[PDB]
Amino acid sequence: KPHVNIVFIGHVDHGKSTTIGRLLYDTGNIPKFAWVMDRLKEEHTKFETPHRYITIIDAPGHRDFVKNMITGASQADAAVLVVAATDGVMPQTKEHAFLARTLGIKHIIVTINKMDMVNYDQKVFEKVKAQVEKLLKTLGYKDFPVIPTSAWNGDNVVKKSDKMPWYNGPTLIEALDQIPEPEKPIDKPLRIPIQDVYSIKGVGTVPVGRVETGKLKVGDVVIFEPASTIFHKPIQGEVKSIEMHHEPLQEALPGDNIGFNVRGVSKNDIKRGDVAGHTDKPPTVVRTKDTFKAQIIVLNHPTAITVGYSPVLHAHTAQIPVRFEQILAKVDPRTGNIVEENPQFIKTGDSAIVVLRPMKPVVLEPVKEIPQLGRFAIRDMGMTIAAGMVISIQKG
Ligand SMILES: Nc1nc2c(ncn2[C@@H]2O[C@H](COP(=O)(O)OP(=O)(O)O)[C@@H](O)[C@H]2O)c(=O)[nH]1
Repeated sequence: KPHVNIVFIGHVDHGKSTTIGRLLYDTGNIPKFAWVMDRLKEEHTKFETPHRYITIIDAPGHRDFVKNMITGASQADAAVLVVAATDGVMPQTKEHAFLARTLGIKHIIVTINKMDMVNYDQKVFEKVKAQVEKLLKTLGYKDFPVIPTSAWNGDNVVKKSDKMPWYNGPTLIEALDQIPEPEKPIDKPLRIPIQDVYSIKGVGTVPVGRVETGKLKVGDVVIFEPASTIFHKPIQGEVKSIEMHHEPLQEALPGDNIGFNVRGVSKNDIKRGDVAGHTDKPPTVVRTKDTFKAQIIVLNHPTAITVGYSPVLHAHTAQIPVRFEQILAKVDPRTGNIVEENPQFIKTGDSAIVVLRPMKPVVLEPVKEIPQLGRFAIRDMGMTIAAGMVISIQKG
């Protein structure tokens, strides 16, 4: 049985806790329902399905929810978006779906909860379903289940409802049982951030780095960025050999720290913070004429962060000066929800959505595409100011 991590999102009071509660209650996984729900409120929990081991890895409402999601300390394979049939899709529903998209969560399960409060009505479910479909289509999601539920009464969480014969789809627990296995780093495009560059006599130019994603084989042609962008010509060549622990390899996989000899590349053309990829799928370069959106959590700062702040960005093996161009939103670190648009400043403990401009070219990837190159730290004044994740890149 494959292990799978899930997170429950959705607007406050739409029924995330109750749904989790009901799941645990009906599968006999508790560590009257009303009593029990009280006890749970006061105090990771796993449960087992026929085909899956399921961990609820994190949840909106605790101190480090946004931090854990941003740093990748908490990582979900699927998100269950809870939407109340009474309220429908609210702004905070849209925000949370955007967050799931940003994190590269590919599988979404929607529950339309509190069906009992709208008399289990089909017309109501369909109206809300249509709102849910419009939002998730906007974000690129397709073929996700939309499940009418009453977390309080039990309908369609674990047991099939006798109150909604018009619904033919799966229950929540049946939808969780069908969460596809996580995509593997080996199947993402090759990326090798360069740690150091050596010249070995009789051999030539030998970069050293850890394969983060994809697979490097002897004979592959690799291209280096931002070296290629900086020098206005492709810095690339054939991989003649691979070594680890002073022994030959024919291929290198995610996690392998390797030396690789590249034909036709000069030692001076590549350095620390360059990244190797296939010419087919070259590492993305954010130039100084470009910008990028990021979600950050402010870990420490002596005063407050404002537009124009210019610290150092650290990602993979690179470091560059970066400028804060805009702060688009202040984000509650507990919920992941927006509490202010266009705030003037950000302080320790705040999360924010920011537009950053690299002051030197840098390889960055949106976390939704390649997370190993989409997470970064901000450093300044001898400390770690912020942890961040790349949302998107805007070319100039
Ligand atoms: N009638 C009804 N009440 C519900 C349902 N789901 C949650 N509630 C109640 O609505 C309130 C908010 O639910 P909660 O799980 O705390 O929401 P969260 O903030 O999303 O975790 C609580 O009083 C729940 O007991 C439901 O399906 N039907």
